[PDB]
Amino acid sequence: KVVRVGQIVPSSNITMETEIPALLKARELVAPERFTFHSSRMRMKHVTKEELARMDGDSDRCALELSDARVDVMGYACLVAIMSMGHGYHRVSAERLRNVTENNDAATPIITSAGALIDGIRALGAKRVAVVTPYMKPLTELVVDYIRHEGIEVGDYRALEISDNLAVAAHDPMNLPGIIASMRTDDVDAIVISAAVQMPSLNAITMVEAQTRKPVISAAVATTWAMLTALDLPTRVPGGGTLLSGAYLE
Amino acid sequence: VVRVGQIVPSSNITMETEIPALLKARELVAPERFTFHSSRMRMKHVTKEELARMDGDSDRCALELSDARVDVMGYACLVAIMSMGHGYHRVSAERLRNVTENNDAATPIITSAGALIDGIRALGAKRVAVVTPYMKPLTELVVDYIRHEGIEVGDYRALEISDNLAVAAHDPMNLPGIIASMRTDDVDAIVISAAVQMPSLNAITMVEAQTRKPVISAAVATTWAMLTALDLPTRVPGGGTLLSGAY
Amino acid sequence: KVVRVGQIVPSSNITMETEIPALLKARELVAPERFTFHSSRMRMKHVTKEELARMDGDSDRCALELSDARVDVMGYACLVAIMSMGHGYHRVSAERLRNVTENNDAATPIITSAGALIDGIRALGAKRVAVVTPYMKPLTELVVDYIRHEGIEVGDYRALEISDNLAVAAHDPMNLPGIIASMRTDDVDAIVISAAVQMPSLNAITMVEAQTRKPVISAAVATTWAMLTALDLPTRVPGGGTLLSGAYLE
Amino acid sequence: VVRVGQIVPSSNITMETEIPALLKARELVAPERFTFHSSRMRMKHVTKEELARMDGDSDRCALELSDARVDVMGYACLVAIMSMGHGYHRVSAERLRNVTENNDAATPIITSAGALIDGIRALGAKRVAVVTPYMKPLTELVVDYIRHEGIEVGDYRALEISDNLAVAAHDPMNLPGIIASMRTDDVDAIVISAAVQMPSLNAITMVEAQTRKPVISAAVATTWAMLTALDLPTRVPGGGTLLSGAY
Repeated sequence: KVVRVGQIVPSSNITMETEIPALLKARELVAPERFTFHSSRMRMKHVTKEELARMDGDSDRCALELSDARVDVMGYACLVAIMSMGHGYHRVSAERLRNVTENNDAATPIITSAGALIDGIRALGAKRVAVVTPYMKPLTELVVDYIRHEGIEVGDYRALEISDNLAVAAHDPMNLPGIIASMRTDDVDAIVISAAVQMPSLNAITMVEAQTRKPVISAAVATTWAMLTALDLPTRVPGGGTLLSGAYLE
Repeated sequence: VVRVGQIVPSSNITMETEIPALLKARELVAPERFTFHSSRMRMKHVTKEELARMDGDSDRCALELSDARVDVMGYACLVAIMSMGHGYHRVSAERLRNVTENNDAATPIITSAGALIDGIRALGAKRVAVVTPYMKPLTELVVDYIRHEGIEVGDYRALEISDNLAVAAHDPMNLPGIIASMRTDDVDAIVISAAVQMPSLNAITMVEAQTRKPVISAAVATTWAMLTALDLPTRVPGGGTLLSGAY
Repeated sequence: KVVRVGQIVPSSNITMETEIPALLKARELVAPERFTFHSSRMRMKHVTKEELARMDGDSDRCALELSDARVDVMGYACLVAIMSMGHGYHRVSAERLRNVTENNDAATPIITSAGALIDGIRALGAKRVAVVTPYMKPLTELVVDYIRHEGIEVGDYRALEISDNLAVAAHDPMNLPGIIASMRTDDVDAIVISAAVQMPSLNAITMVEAQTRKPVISAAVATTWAMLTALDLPTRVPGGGTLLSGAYLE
Repeated sequence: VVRVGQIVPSSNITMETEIPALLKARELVAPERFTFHSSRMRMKHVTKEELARMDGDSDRCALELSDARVDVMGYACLVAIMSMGHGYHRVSAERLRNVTENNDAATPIITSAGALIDGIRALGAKRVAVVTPYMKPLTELVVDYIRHEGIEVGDYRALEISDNLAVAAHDPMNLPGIIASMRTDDVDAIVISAAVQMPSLNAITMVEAQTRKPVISAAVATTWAMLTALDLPTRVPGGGTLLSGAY
């Protein structure tokens, strides 16, 4: 049984195409489904409001491109691009993209990273969250405010202020445990190790869970959780942290 | 980690299937690991006009993929290249490379058309039998292109499936039977699939056993050519003669 | 880089040869080392004191068999067989087996499941532990007393009382979360989901960690941790629970 | 889940390497998953006497593995079986099966000796070239055994390595060169390794490409024969002609 996964990714993004396949490859050790990966790109090189807004404009084209392949699920990878567009935009985006696929004769469940993160946090039953991002400070503020608007408290948060998206990919994930250690996490229900999909975090997730004893999620992890759930499949993925423990089928 | 870029028709699913499968197999025999990154050019129906329009979008795709500083790029659609005119695989690869260089990330560009020709030559094969999924006029162009490159063509078959997604649904286990119904004794190598879109991977060894001749597909040729472009050994289990390790 | 793993297993044991390769297969997704697996068998069909004592007598033969292959590490799989022989026997067994390999011209690091479990608990810094076993009650008592003797408190423990070793293999690991739920685990530092190496538990480990928010280990997990550490290799294994999070190189 | 039992000489490491590798490759093309379980019979030096003593321990191994209710058993050592006398692969398999039945767990028993002969026959090969790692007198016995089974032997080579663990250290990439120095034109198939202990897996496709003849090893034969004993399809990528899917 083969599942075709479609990914709408920023052109300069390399991490979504690394971590989502890594996770699902691990899942193949544990469950019979096999996965193939199919991408469409929307141009962005620098994570600024202007580039984000322009990139999102290519959204429809990308969904047309991937529904031409009759992909079984489609994930819009960039969390901040969705949240940058204003409150509740993750719903707008998902519904519009679904319509685009439906009118291309291949209705597909649509996941956005932004929506997946919110849904994953709710599935965990987490009420308060700590958040690490790689974004410039204003963008990070928007994200935190978006999460708060969705009824999820935000405690400590950190912004690495790296706008060059290729430089974001170059950030050492082994720095992340020390960053999280220097944040308050005792008053938090879950830790968002990366709100961004470009910043690698997968290889630090289990370490951080061990160190903090809190559930750790990332935009990438939440997205795969949401894709799996949208396909009515078990969500147990080795190395994917608490959300992918197998205990959560929300 | 090696970053592989894939420029694919929107309806193409088999390049993103067989190339990862091959490279995953390679990870078992060699230390390199691969990640895969795609950009799409829209096309549902494989006609002369649509192929030309889609190729016009090639450049955007190379731009998008070089934003991610990919280590190689493979252009999936064989017939698109061969449809544009004689020798076009060279012109395309050059123009696409220039795009990546102007985007501050010059990268080697492989077309499945060029890869098949180079693969055939690497095999030392002078004469070839070919299976395609294309409509008859288009496979006439493909055969003529191959012949223009100094490679003789014996028996060839066209499945005449213009619906590109439908091409990927063709059962690879049909391919040995198709080949068995063709003359292959006057041939040095068998092109089991001239199209990356038509799956053939699981049929390659069977056909090699049945015919006792080296068998290649556009998909294994592309894999071979991308590996060679990165100066990497080309031993891949289950990839047939071209990926023997021998070359 | 290939690592030859040797396993001394009860003849009727199937789970050690399932979970240790499963774990190390997952590790191959994350680290460059590749593993091959080589077993020697010591006969046992029923987990009784008499069968355990007889089985342990074949110990030297098994170590000779595996050192003929110049295995890079050697694990004695059966936890209860070691503990059944009296306090401190895990040290005796490891040193004797090492000597056997050394005199067979292939000195090998030796791990026992029993010793690995104790070392893994200490590596976690866990002081008090809850324990599930499949053994008959007297044998379970010995194990708990062995752990206590090693300076590790035992709170709640459960014994499934299944002595047919093939029946132990047939125990549904999805029963384990409910068993652990009906034990007190708030006053415990870590949960031993299986003290036995025959009872499957790997596929329930991450679920139980999510449900309890405590580190979960098994004899199988502790053994692979100990084998990896003995080979000076990182201990990050996807799906292997807290001990294999990558945070513990004791 | 399919439970595979392996009866191996203590110093044998390659059966537990190539059989898992092959079956892992199969998991990519077929739904079955495999676990591996071994029992050992002591032996360091491959001599007539030691082979006989080690074979005397076969029964214990079958007993130990049937305690775990394994779905098949493969006896690794080809020369041990062929050394005991003509037709011994049948006697051994039968005696070992009876052991498992008396242990309330009757299981199909494959010997690498029987598997190679059955594999050669399944290929339709009448005449064969053979490479062995054994000392000359022992490979004389092996060749004579094969000839007694109705399979002609052309060119054969003996590497004369009596240290069994050392056999596994022989570079498989030496094998194409060894074969290239042998006559293979008067042969229907090539036994690239008559010993499971001598690795050959990574050389199979290369030799098939170089010689244009089906290539089998005792290790792929054993894998083929165990799969057939469980009525499972025998398509395994990278396993050469016998594991083509064709048979």
